[PDB]
Parts: sequence; structure tokens; C-alpha cells
Amino acid sequence: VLSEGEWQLVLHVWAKVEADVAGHGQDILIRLFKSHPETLEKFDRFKHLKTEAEMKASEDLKKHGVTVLTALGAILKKKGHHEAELKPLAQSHATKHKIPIKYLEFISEAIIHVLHSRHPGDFGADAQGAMNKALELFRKDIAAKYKELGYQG
Ligand code: HEM
Repeated sequence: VLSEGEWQLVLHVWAKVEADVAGHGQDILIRLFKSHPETLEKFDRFKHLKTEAEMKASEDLKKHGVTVLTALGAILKKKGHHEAELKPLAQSHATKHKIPIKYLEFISEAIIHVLHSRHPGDFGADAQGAMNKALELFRKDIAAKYKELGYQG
């Protein structure tokens, strides 16, 4: 599970991430499209922004950019006693958005790499995994719920 040693560590860099929600976020976005162009069309808000440049260019997309952080800003803080947060994601994302855990794993991986560029030395040989176990718990507690959801797969 998550050791008392990295729960400040995975929440440390999210403290040091508390700095910019959008900038790291306007990034956690792109590696989800630029490694995965599909999650784009999957995000019908914007399917209409093809080119890479206009990305930091758009102001609204940035509107959504904090949201996820604010989710992680609610999620990560719980530290696994998060349960309060998980239903609303489990639902809007399964039923209304139709985005599976692998996209929400694509995003974890977007986030994960997106923290690498902004945070170099800040990123530990200990932080890498704290991100996963911290993500894998978020990813683990929704995919199990698509079972109470019937939308998993
Ligand atoms: C860090 C991972 C994720 C978190 C915390 C997150 C969080 C959120 C939140 C808080 C909202 C707005 C609430 C609403 O109106 O229902 C939202 C909306 C949305 N999300 Fe995510 N999301 C995540 C991953 C993804 C992924 C991987 C996709 C794949 C397409 C996605 C697609 C969407 C779409 C299409 C919307 C709808 C926007 C709207 O019209 O309001 N999300 N997400």
C-alpha cells in the first residue's frame, strides 16, 4: 500500500505542483493526445483543435485544466480515505463521457510524464512510484466500481 514515507512524497510534489495547476495540467493534456490522438475525439468538448501549437493558445481548454488537478486536489489529499470523491468520476466518465480506466490510465501516464519535464530533480527515484501507487489507487478504485457501474471494459 502507500507508505507513510511517500504520502508526503506523492503529496509533496503535488504541493510543489500546487504551484501551477494549469501549466502542468495544460501538459497532462497533450501527452494524452500526442501519444494518444483518440482521447481527443473522445473529448468532444474539443475534437476541433487539431494542431499542436494552438493548444497553449486556447484559454478555455485551460478552463478544464485545473479541474483534473482540483480533482487530484481533492483526491490526492484524501490519501486513500478519498472514497468521498470517486463516485462522481466513476459516473460522468462512464455514462456521459464514456472514458474508460485506460484513458484515465492514459491520463495518469500523461500526468506522470508531464511531471517529469516540469519537475526534474524534484522528481525522486522514490517519487516515480508514489505517483503510480497514488494513481494506481485512483485507477484501482474506479475500475472496480465500473462493476457497480456495469460500464467497465
Ligand atoms: C486525471 C484524470 C481525470 C479527472 C480527475 C477528470 C476530471 C473531470 C472533471 C472534474 C470533469 C467535469 C465534471 C462534469 O461536468 O461532469 C471532467 C469532465 C470531462 N472529462 Fe475528465 N477527468 C479525468 C480524465 C479524463 C479522460 C482520460 C478523459 C477522456 C476523454 C476525460 C474526458 C472528459 C470529458 C469529455 C469531460 C466533459 C466536459 C464538460 O462538458 O463539462 N476525462 N473530467
